[PDB]
Amino acid sequence: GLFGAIAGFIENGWQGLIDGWYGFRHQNAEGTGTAADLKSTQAAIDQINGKLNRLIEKTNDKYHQIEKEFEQVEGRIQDLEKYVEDTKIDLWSYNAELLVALENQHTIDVTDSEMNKLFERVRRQLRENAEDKGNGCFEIFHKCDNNCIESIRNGTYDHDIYRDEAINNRFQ
Amino acid sequence: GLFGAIAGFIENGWQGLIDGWYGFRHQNAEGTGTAADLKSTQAAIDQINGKLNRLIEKTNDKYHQIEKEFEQVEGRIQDLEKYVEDTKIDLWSYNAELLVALENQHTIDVTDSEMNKLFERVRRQLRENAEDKGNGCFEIFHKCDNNCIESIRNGTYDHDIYRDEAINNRFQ
Amino acid sequence: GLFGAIAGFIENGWQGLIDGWYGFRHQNAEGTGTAADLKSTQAAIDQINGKLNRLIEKTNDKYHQIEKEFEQVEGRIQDLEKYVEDTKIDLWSYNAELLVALENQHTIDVTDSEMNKLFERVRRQLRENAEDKGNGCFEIFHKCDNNCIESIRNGTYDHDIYRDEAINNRFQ
Amino acid sequence: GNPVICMGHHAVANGTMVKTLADDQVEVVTAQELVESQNLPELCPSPLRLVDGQTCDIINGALGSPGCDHLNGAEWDVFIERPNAVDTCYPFDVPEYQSLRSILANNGKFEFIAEEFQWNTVKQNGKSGACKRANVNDFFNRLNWLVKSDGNAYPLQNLTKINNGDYARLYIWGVHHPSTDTEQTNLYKNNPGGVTVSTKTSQTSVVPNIGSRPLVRGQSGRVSFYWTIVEPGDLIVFNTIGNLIAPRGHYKLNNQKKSTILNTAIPIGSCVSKCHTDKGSLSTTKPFQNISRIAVGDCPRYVKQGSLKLATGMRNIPE
Amino acid sequence: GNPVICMGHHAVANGTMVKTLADDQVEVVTAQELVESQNLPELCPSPLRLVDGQTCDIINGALGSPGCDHLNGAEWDVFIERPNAVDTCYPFDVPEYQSLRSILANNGKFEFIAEEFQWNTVKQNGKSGACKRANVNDFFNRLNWLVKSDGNAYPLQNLTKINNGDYARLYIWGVHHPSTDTEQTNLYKNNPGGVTVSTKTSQTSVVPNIGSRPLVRGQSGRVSFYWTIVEPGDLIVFNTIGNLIAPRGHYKLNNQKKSTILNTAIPIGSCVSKCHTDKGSLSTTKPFQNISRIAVGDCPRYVKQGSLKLATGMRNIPE
Amino acid sequence: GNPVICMGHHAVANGTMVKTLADDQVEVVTAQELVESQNLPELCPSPLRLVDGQTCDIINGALGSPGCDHLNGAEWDVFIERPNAVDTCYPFDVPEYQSLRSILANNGKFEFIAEEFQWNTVKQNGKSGACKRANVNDFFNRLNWLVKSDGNAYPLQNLTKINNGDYARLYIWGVHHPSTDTEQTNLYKNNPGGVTVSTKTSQTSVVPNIGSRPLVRGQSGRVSFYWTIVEPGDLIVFNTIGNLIAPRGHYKLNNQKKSTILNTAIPIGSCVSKCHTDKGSLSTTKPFQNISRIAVGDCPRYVKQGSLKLATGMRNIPE
Ligand SMILES: *[C@@H]1O[C@H](CO)[C@@H](O)[C@H](O)[C@H]1NC(C)=O
Ligand SMILES: *[C@@H]1O[C@H](CO)[C@@H](O)[C@H](O)[C@H]1NC(C)=O
Ligand SMILES: *[C@@H]1O[C@H](CO)[C@@H](O)[C@H](O)[C@H]1NC(C)=O
Ligand SMILES: *[C@@H]1O[C@H](CO)[C@@H](O)[C@H](O)[C@H]1NC(C)=O
Ligand SMILES: *[C@@H]1O[C@H](CO)[C@@H](O)[C@H](O)[C@H]1NC(C)=O
Ligand SMILES: *[C@@H]1O[C@H](CO)[C@@H](O)[C@H](O)[C@H]1NC(C)=O
Repeated sequence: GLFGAIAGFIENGWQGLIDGWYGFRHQNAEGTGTAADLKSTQAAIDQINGKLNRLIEKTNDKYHQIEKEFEQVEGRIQDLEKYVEDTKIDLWSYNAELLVALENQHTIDVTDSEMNKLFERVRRQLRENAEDKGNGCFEIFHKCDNNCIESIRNGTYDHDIYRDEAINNRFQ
Repeated sequence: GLFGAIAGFIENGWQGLIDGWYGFRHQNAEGTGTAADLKSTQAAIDQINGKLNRLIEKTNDKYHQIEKEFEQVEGRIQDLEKYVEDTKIDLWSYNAELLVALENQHTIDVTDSEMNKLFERVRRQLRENAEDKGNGCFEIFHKCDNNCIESIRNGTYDHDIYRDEAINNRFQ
Repeated sequence: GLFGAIAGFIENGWQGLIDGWYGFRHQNAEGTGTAADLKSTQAAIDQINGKLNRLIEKTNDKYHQIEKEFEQVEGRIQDLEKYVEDTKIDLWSYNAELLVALENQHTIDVTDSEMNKLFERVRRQLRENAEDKGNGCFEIFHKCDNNCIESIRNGTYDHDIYRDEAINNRFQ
Repeated sequence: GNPVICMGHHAVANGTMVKTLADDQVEVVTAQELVESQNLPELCPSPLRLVDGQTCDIINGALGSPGCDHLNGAEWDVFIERPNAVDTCYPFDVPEYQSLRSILANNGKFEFIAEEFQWNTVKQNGKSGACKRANVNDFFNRLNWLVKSDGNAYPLQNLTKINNGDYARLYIWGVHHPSTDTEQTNLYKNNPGGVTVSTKTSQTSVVPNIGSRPLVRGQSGRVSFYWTIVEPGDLIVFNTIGNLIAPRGHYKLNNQKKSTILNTAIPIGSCVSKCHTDKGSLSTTKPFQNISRIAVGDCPRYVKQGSLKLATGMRNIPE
Repeated sequence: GNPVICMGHHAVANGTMVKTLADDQVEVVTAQELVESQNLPELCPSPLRLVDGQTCDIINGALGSPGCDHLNGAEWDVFIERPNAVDTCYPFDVPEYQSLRSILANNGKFEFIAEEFQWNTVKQNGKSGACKRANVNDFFNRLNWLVKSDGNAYPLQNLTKINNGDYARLYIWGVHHPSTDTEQTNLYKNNPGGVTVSTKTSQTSVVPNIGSRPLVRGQSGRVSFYWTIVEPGDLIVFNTIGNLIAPRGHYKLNNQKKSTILNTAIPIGSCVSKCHTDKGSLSTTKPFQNISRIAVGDCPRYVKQGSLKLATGMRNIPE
Repeated sequence: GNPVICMGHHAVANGTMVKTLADDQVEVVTAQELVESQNLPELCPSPLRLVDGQTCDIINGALGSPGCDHLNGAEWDVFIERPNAVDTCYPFDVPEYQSLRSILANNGKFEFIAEEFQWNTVKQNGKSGACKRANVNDFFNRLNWLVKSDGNAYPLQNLTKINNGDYARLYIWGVHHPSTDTEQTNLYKNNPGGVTVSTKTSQTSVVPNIGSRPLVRGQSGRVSFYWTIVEPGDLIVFNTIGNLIAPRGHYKLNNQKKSTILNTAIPIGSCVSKCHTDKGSLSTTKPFQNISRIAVGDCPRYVKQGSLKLATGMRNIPE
């Protein structure tokens, strides 16, 4: 990936995350938990479906064409017919080979990007109340119960509530 | 977009910004203002015109070809002429469809990227004197008059000048 | 580049860096030095090699085809043969032209990305002990001898060791 | 300063390898196959209209050879021609065979319009042992074998058919090549024969070629078939001093010709599909297929690759 | 700690929808159409050199039929052939019509070099009522109708033209097919006739075909035209015992053949364009066009799509 | 707060320009050329099997003209045909020349299977001064010139060859065109001649064409060559009343035909390469080449561009 999140500072994925593509894993005084993130997951999924719809799209509806199998050689005209078809096939086979390669490279960069967006979203939520540990995890410098954690996950976390506590813990 | 700035943490665009693609919108003690950033705007424009020039480029200069319209069926040779042309058209139509799709996806990612670059530039200018509010806006923790603001926009802002004031406001 | 590192906040490259693609340049009380980063360089190299392998890959193994050179005009059938070959050449020339352009645009974005990843890696190692100067350089707010510098480059740097010293220097 | 929150992504035990620009084997969580490599063992008779020629290929179908009566009046999107089709009549060839087969196949119907030809003096309805119908000597039922009268006369034939219909007409006719000078005179009196068929702007002239050909169904002679298309506002003139295998009428040509032919031994079934190959119909949505370059209908594009996997998920890094 | 600075981008009230890999409809600020879907109602005579055949197609132009005199000496990049062109001479056909038409069109000029053929005994300059010029019976002015002498003689013709010029020569010649044996003898004495035209390495031999064709301009006979190309250092030999429609010389062939033909009813105007379709010229910079697959000159590539919008701005998110 | 650590990348003094989507000229540290624009001045005889025709083109090789004896039994992947090849025998043409040339070249070997034809009464092994072998009148050594007996007799020929081998047979045969009626009678008694060669499902009939052709090696006559393919389980019948140039046997056809022909004057050398153009072999790994559209073997794809540089490094920003 271009952003270096998936297979990057995120060391690995979570096989236990079975209701989402991205999510939260926390540890506080009350315990530990894992919860999927809906917006990030949906964003990745929608863009992958867009590819699927555009790809599995158009007809190629052909009927009367040319002969493509021959019992015996005839010469000039058969040579051209054979050459025309072989030419067609190589070009389209190339198109297919390149297309899938392009889509996949883009698909991986998109998913890697969406991971990074989620981390950055939470980073901005926490302000001066937390520090990046480097492995996609934030050390939270105030007491944060399950209600507090959920407020981060659902985007209602108010950093000003804990800022004094957090700054004091960070720098003393 | 891959960076999540446009249609991301920037909630929407500015219809009042009619002289640039990117810019600054501020509020201080003296009032409010909007001003375009020329460097970010130009960077986007150059890369987009670059696509246009490479695209609207090469001749396809053809004269004596083959017959492509027929009154009545003749059989083998006409079938091949018809098949050759139909094959050609599908291939080029595919190329056109894919090309536009590739360019557009890239154009959006570039413009989103250029937005992100501008925000990151200003972020680095401000150092410890400001905080990311989460919406592409920085809270500036010192008095910042119109001359101060312009120094940020034109890149002459010196963070050391306000550092003591700013740190004191941030953490007390 | 999409990340704005190479030909961006990194003003220029290092002609003295001859044993790597990316690396470290430092200044402390003991002096100055330049050292290559192995992981970042290798990451860039491997992905470029992947392109090379996939590109310089497949045969196109053709024998009996069609006549492509003609002494004198014959009419209909020769017209078709000439048209078929000319059509083929233009499509493949298009494919080649686009392929190289796509690869190169991607190659530049990958390398620019790998540059940014390295900067972000070191940023996360340093935590609250350093500040981004804006030019790809970190101001380190504690004494950092050659052993300290190496611990940063090889990833064994422990921020907690210098944190008290660093915070005190930063904000007083 | 003690609680921690981590951002991450999902993973599975075992993912799927895909190709990118930079890597021939990348593991992603999920992937989707874009190449169709499975076919049905039968041809789907819906929603396209298929016509099974069975023991008759499309050329003998048009000529009306013994065993081809079931093709009368047939209309098709795709004519199914069988590899084991066999000749059941007088030995023949078609100078531009593939072209005639193309026209008949593309036209997409066997609508024959009978016409009265007022031939002069000559006997009509000649038959042959090489073309038996229920143990009785017969012939192509779309063709009319003209021979000399009992009075040993074969006068110059000079007949005209004018087309003031609203459709183009396809006349199929032939020229007979006897084995010997004796057979020539015994059949057509005159020696040599000769045929000229013409419209306002086109013509075909054929001189018979006498000689021994290999024995096929007891005959050393051959019939060479030709065709003439007569547009509305045009007319056709038949001219003969011997050896003409005359038409009994013409086939109707559709103005728009949308049909084709598919040669295969695959049987017609009861499935539904709009894509047919010579290996059988496909029932797939994938954009590509590697089954056969010969494909008719609403089909995936033929490629050489046996497999091409599209990533539908992120990179899989488990644990 | 109170001031705020915000980073943002522009937007408009109403943007343009474009396609990407992942979305069929994305709103961007500005976009550019890449498919040209408009044509001019006329053909531009500049900067390409156009020649209007008017009532003459390129074949009758080459034969020199009545009404084609205006094409004498003409040079063209693109020969403009009209759908309403009509035959004004003796009824004819061309065995390889499209091949001859291609050669003439591709060659790009009508430079005729008259030559004196020393025909023996036979009468020259035969004319016909099917090919009148100002109420006088005439003929193709590039062709020479040989008939028997007043002494009822048509001796074997045996003539040679050697090519030691620095250009290849195009000889156009024909064979006459009489309606009856009477017409055959009345014209050429001998029966049958016969023509053999040959170079050092190539030849064409034709035997006349006597029979009734449809009446066209009062004639049941037909002329079939052929051609022979004679390279420098080669020579051509005409051999005849009857029915030859002899050439009066040859056309010059350019070494490099860069021209072509465009069949259309669209009138020539006063505009400037280097791209011509059968629907009219194009004046555009767009890389694609959906107007016609038939396009000559410096043209956009033909595509099926009516529209393909290239994004030239960022995503539009207004307010 | 004083030490500083900087992150950066390498650069060189002078980099290489490449194209992207947005820029025709971007300087990168390293690049790799993808278009091969250099060829070897010779053809590599390994690992492909090359056969040099030298003074014989592939057609005269098959007929067995003087000077072609070295091609006997030859097997090739690529037949090398020389531009300066010259005719050394009786003047001939091949109505479907390129088609016969294609078949011979594609088949990939000259394996002739000699056969005894029991011709009746007629003299065999006719020779000619136009086809001299060491100052002695000769002929194509694969062909057999039949002429009338000393008793001035040329009876109808009627011979059959049945094929129950496990390979398809290629019979090459011809028809002679005399210059005059005298030459016709002097050679074949009968006038006119005639040839009919036929299988179970196909046939070819030729009537000789008498007339003066240009003098080639002292001859005004011509031989027109034809061919007949006979599948296993089929048979061939030769029928003649004059002018037949009979075969002395047949060539073996490979079931699988994998070979081709390359016309070039470039000499065969000692290098190793699996890619050959008419300009010489290529020894390269680049995916593309601009040397020639004519390329045989394992070759880069031909493109118009003279150069296409693939970036193999980051952008070069020195100092
Ligand atoms: C018969 O031929 C004569 C000329 O030989 C012609 O005038 C007449 O129109 C022809 N009749 C038909 C019915 O074709
Ligand atoms: C198509 O691909 C399958 C595997 O996906 C392979 O087994 C099959 O042989 C292929 N068909 C061909 C090569 O005709
Ligand atoms: C006439 O024919 C004779 C042989 O029949 C030939 O020798 C002579 O060259 C011919 N003359 C011309 C002018 O072609
Ligand atoms: C070309 O596209 C236009 C719309 O851009 C459409 O109206 C027109 O019918 C198209 N021409 C065709 C399909 O021939
Ligand atoms: C000779 O011809 C007769 C009929 O004319 C035929 O029955 C016989 O089979 C022929 N012989 C050969 C050897 O082809
Ligand atoms: C191929 O490209 C080279 C430069 O890369 C050029 O010099 C040469 O003329 C080209 N060959 C052609 C155009 O046939």
